[PDB]
Amino acid sequence: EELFNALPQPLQQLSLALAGEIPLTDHIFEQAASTWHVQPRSLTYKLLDHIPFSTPVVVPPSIYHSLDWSKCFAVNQDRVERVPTIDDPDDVYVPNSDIGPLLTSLHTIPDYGFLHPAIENDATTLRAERARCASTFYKIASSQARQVKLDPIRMLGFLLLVQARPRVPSGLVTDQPTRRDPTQSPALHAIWQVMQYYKVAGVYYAPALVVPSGAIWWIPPPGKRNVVSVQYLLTDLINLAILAHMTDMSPTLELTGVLMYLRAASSHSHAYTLLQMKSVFPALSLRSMYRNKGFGGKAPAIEWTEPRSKYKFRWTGVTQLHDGLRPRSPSMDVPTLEVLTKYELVDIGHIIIRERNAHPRHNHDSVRFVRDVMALTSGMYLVRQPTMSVLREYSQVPDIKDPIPPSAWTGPIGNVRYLLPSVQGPARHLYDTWRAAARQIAQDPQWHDPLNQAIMRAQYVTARGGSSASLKFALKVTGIVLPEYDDSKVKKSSKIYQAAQIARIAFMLLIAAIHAEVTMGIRNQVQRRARSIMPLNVIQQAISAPHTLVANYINKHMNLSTTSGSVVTDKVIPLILYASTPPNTVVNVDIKACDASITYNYFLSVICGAMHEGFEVGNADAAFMGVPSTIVSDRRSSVAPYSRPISGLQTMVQHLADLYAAGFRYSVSDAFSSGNKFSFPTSTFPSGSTATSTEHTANNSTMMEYFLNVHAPSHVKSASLKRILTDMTIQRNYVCQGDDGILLLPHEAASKISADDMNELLTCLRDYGQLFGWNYDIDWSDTAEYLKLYALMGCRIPNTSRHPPVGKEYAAPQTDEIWPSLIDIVIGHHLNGVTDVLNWREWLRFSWAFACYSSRGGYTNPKGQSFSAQYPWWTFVYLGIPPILLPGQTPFIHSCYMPPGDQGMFSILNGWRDWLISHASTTLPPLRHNHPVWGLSDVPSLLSQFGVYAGYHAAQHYRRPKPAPETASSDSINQITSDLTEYLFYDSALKARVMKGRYNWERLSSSLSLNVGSRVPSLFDVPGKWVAAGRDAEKPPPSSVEDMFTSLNRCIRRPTHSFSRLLELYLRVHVTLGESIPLAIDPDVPQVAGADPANDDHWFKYTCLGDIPSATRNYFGESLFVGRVVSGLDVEAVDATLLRLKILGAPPEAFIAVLNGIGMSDSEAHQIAGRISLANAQLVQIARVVHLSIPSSWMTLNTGPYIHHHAYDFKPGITQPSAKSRDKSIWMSPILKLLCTSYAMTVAGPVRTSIVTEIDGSAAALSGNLRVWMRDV
Amino acid sequence: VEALSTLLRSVTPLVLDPTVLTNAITTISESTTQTISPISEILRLLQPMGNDYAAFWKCIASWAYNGLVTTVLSEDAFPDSSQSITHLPSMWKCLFLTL
Amino acid sequence: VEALSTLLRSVTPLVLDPTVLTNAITTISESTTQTISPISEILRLLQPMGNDYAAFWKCIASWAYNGLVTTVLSEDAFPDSSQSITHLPSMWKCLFLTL
Amino acid sequence: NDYAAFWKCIASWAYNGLVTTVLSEDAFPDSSQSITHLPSMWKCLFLTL
Amino acid sequence: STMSALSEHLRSDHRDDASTLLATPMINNAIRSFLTAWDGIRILSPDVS
Amino acid sequence: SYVCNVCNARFSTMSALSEHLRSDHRS
Amino acid sequence: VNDLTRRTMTGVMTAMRQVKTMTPFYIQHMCPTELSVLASVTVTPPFQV
Amino acid sequence: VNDLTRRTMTGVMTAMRQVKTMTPFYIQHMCPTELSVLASVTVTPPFQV
Amino acid sequence: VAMLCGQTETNLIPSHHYGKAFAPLFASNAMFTRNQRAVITREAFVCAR
RNA sequence: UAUAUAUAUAUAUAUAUAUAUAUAUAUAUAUAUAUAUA
Ligand SMILES: [Zn+2]
Repeated sequence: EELFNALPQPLQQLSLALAGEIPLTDHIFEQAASTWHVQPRSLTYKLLDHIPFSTPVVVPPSIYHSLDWSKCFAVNQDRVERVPTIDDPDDVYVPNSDIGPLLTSLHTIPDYGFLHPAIENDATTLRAERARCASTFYKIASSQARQVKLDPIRMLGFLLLVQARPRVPSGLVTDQPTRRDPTQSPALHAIWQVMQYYKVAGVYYAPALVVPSGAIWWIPPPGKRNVVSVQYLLTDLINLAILAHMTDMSPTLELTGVLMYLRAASSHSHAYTLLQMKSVFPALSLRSMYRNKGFGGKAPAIEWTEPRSKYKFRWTGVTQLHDGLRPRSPSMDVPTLEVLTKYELVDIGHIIIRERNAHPRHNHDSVRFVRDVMALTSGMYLVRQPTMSVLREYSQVPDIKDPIPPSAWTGPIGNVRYLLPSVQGPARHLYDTWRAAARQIAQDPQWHDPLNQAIMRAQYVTARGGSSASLKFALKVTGIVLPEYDDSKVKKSSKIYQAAQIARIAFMLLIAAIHAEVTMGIRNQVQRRARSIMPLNVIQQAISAPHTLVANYINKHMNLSTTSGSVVTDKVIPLILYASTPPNTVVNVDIKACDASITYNYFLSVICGAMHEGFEVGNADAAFMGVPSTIVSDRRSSVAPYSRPISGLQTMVQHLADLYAAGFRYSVSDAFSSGNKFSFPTSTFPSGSTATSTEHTANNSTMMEYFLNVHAPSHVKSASLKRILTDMTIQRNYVCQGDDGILLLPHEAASKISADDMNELLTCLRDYGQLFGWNYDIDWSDTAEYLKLYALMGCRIPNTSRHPPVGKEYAAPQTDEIWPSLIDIVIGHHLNGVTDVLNWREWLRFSWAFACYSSRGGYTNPKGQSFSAQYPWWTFVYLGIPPILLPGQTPFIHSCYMPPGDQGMFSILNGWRDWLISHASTTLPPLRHNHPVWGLSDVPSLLSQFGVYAGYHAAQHYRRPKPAPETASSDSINQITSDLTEYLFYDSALKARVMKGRYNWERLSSSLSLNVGSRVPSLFDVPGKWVAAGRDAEKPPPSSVEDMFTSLNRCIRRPTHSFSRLLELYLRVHVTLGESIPLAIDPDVPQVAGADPANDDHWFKYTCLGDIPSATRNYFGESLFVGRVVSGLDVEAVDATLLRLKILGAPPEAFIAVLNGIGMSDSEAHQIAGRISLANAQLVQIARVVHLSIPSSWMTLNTGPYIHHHAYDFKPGITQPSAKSRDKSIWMSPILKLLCTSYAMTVAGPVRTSIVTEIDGSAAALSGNLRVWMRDV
Repeated sequence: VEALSTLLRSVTPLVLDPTVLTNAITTISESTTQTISPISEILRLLQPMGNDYAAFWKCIASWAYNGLVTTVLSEDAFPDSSQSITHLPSMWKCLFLTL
Repeated sequence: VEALSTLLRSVTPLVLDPTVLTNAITTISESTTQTISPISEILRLLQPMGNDYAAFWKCIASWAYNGLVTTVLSEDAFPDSSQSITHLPSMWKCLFLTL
Repeated sequence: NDYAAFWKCIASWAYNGLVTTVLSEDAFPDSSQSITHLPSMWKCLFLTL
Repeated sequence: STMSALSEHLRSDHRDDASTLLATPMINNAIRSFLTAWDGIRILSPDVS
Repeated sequence: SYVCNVCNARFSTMSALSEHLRSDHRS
Repeated sequence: VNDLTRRTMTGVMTAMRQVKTMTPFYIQHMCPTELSVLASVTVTPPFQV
Repeated sequence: VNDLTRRTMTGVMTAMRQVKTMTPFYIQHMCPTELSVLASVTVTPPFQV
Repeated sequence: VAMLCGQTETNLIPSHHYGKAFAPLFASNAMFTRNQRAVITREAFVCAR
């Protein structure tokens, strides 16, 4: 491969290491990283010359047809709009224009350019129209290019490097070498052809270059001109090329994707063109697979347990597939082909359909094909001008087909109107439901509990926030002089900052401020319009409390919130799998825009009236959250009007209804556009975070229930449909979360419902939603779409396109981040490639290349010095990336499921133990006195020679700079503290409780001499945590950066030869692997697409353990003792301390002090303390006391039973008696089991039984040291 | 019922405090080598919901209007009919219902 | 046989759930100072070859065609003849056979 | 607010032997159903009236 | 000379050894056990046309 | 296409590879 | 049931039987007075059967 | 067999005998009906001895 | 496991449940085709002999 | 040379899918004729 010869020497070495030829070393690790940072990026394109492509792809010159930008922008009413070219009002995206004329030249790199300083000045100072339009166009065009985790060229360099040389085979019988090869990929050939336009003297000038402040462009010569779309096309091509290789797809499918992108790029508005024909691929493949005759195969047999509210499922065998079970819904070929005819891409459909017809039976190949084809959709984070986005989304109002007549209301109650009893229909149903819930909320001593009140107030504060300026204005307007703490370096717009200002003020004085402006933000998306973030101010968030509370009660006490408890997201996995099984018919539904359709004229007025009436049952004089009862005029009786008191809850409703009727008033201040901030109101619900899911899920459930039980039976025609539609209820037939929803039909007896009845049913539902202005957007394709998860016949399909390898969202014109953060990006990037099942061997190779580039970085003072550093590669091992090849071992023996942290280290060393010991003896002189785990052979020196300690400690170092304090600012720190504590401790009982607990605790901890300095979670530190978070949200000063680099280097250079005490002790255990465990399911049945004999290790791991989490006796430790806690503190810290105390045998008052330290009253403290026992605790619950946790990668596997009865901590016939844990086994055995299973999961291949065989020291010695360490911390 | 209950709780010398009960329960000695500790099972029940036992006052208030409304034991607070007497949580539930 | 079994399994009101048995098992108290736990053994033995639980319907269907085919206990399930009654895993297998 | 059925029945009285009003077949409770199924019970009540 | 040649030798020659310094023969052995279990599955649950 | 590392047998479909792999490779 | 646990269970039940609670006295002697007084205060007089 | 384990074994066996399963009733009363009906449905009539 | 883990709905009425279950299975002439084939088989057999 | 296994090609048979042609039925559009109304 001449390309391998083209690489420079260090990169050739790195490629050899990645191929598994040689063990990786820090030396070559640096040489590769360094040289990448010094050579120009264009050379990566230069590498493409040495690929003899043989693919049938032609790049039409139609691409280079820049449409003039001047006609794509205009300003009216002093705002820069997009003025769409086509008559479609949605063409509001970046056009296809030549950016060239707007460029100057840089002094550093003369070839590339940036915006004219003249243009931006005139747009800023003169507000000149054309200047502003040019600026806006330049800003957004640059931003669209910036939507990548790093420069795409670097990723392309990674792909070439790994693909430059075939990987060496391992000894495994399932290690199939790659079937795909270069010179056959249409993507790379396409990149070659298109890039031929950008060379002048064989130099291959990149069309653009991304920088921290955005992206720069190259000035074209007089002959040529660069269209911004080309850059986007390159990114899509590179992303597709990487994905195709990792997914190992046929070149034909990649060919179709290339043609797909080219056609989109040829026309104007590359983004808009792609967006229009988005769903073509899933419709062609996923929605229509088995609509033929030769159907068959094996399918999972999943059963839903009787208490369906618990969402518990059981795998109970397999089911043979046959024609009677084949999908009933019509295919999707006709509409898709009709759409494709518009863009004359019918060939793509013909190719896809013909290829699809080669999979008549459901098996691994079929789903693998589906996974690959669905991976063809564009992975670009689309971005448009926020001004257009806000103008296009919130300009919608629902259309009600039968409005509530005005005569249907009673007389006013000051603001609200009650609903007349004579009114029926869905509105009546909605009214009663909310009213009933309001009644239940009304009398509930759960509130007025001071602890619960603390939870609600604390829930309102986060590091982020907004609308602070509106807050300061509104209160200053009403004569309220708020405090300030600027010297305490914390952002004013933080929700924390405004909360501190409010602490002292009597609440009712603030009531006028709730009718104030709210700022807004935008977050871009991959396959849809960008999302919206609308953070209310703290006061508004407080007022809306009743709305949330009632919604919560509706959810938690009707359909159990339809999984909106979100305890572990994986509970939806078995649900959709069950929903997609052949015996069941499922329908996917979701509100078209629930945020935009909920409104006051129809919905909120009804809810407000119901809540206000529902609160009538209760003491009319009972203040709630500092809101006192007031007098309101009642005008229900025209003959006898009067005024009566109303409780604080009702007063809240009175104002809340007023606000909703007035409509939200937003203020847009987009930065990408130029000087165009303004404010306009809308009825669109905020819906900026999970706090909105409760309301929409409640209304979603309510309307669905009424439709099923009342509207549909009264209106449908088919008698058979009526027969099956009856005996159906939401609690066992429907789930939802926000707009999203799933509806599944009762099992038709050995049969399926007529599509005719389905059409009748679906039609009526659409009309039902049309009544009150909900577009239901339903579909029926015998698949499962819920929370962006896809299941087909009980097999999960990872939609990889939603996690593009290169793409990353950036919501601001500047990246605003520092170099070390890139490491965390790499770690998160790699995990997705594990969550989604890719070719695990090749994905690992690519990951290391990414890591190598990220391993190095530098910084420069605003005026002064530069700084630099880089990590030894062992860091990434500690961070959770398996090594490819260790010295003395064979490559590719470590599975991706290897746990991060100490566990991964221990497992690696445990396997590597014997070779290290023997090799150290030959190579080095013995150490001077005996070692606990090692002999005299002195492996630690060898590890230092490998730089293991350097990497091990380097990964421990922090990666974000720290802000500095000040003393007059500390007066503000105290002022900030005092007020935060004041806001937290509204009453006095909590303060007395915490103070008593803290005083007793330190007294006990010192006098009993457990230890001193134990940072125990307590409420007094919660404000401190808030303050630190608030100060951290600020951009750090350069001095902090310099401290980081210096500290990091010193930590790297310091010669240390010891791990943490825990890892040192963990090495004392010897673990061995026996035979394979009995299988969970039939290996024939596919469960996750791509986890097949080709991708062996995933296929092994899933097959052995089974995917369905089925903790019938374990419950994965979710039964934490402290169900109710305040924000800021960590439950996982609290229970760990409690168990640690219990193991240490502390006296009960120690528990009492600790519990009282977090607000628990003495009585409940005793009650809680009594529950603490080593028996009822779960394996993971107790094992976490020493930070032994379950890796996130395991959350999709049924590891419970294995850990329970497959990891033998003491097998009688194998273990040495020295390792017998004896009585301490009650808390020793879980630790050993966790270590054992971690090692077993580390190695590749099938899961084997794990057995402790020996502890070098006695088990007693191990337990004693552990108790010491537990007492120390 | 709500009004009367509030009045009752407003004026009463009785104070509900479970500290002595738990103190008298947790002092019972038992082996730590067993796999089930019924003490934990008990204390997992009797969970103080923090409402200061509204049910008790609610039951008392209901008596004044028994001719209009009746208080019933919640269905969920029953032992499942599928269980055996040896299933300890079921037995404790039945005990509480009897009391 | 397969046709009848699948057809039969569609219409029946009976549902199988291993969980109820496991709860009855695990609720048994035991000491932690013993070298062998019968609980773990029987649980390990109790899980079928795969998580199949389909043989039951296969037995029912066979009765309608006993003239054609006869169900027979799987040979591999028999306890090894060389063992003795004190070997607990062998003992459990014998119990399952007679059931 | 139509009540066509009520007037239809009254009108049919004058033309029995030419047109006969009958209770809707699907208004009956399902034969397999049991008395304990309340929605069926209501159907029977309305059917009787 | 190459890791490939070494790996092939390990798979071929030391196919049944149990030395701790070698990993791959054990994993291959485990895979063989895995297959035997797979036979036990379908032997009492075959596939019909 | 797909291939077995022990005998170099080559297969068009993965199902054929699986059945072969499981059944054909075991003084 | 292992007797040790059985011994424990009868123990805790015994402890409950021995707690010197005040409630039973309050029910028999003091609560009726509170009801008798409050019956003249609530906006709705008692309604019993 | 140590009696502690021996006590455990008879305990767990007792637990199994006490489970209120539904299957025995279904076999005696309901399964025959299902067979009797399905006998008229399968493409091949029953063949017994 | 099947013997010991059998359970059903709390208040099942078998006659009702089977009523719904068997409804779609007797909607067509499926059972009669085999009768017709049997007759033709009879005639063919006799003539051939 | 022969046997066995694997791969590829060609021929023949059977099944499934798609396309094209012809016939028949149904729907929609357009033209022409006839009737009726304006
Ligand atoms: Zn082979």
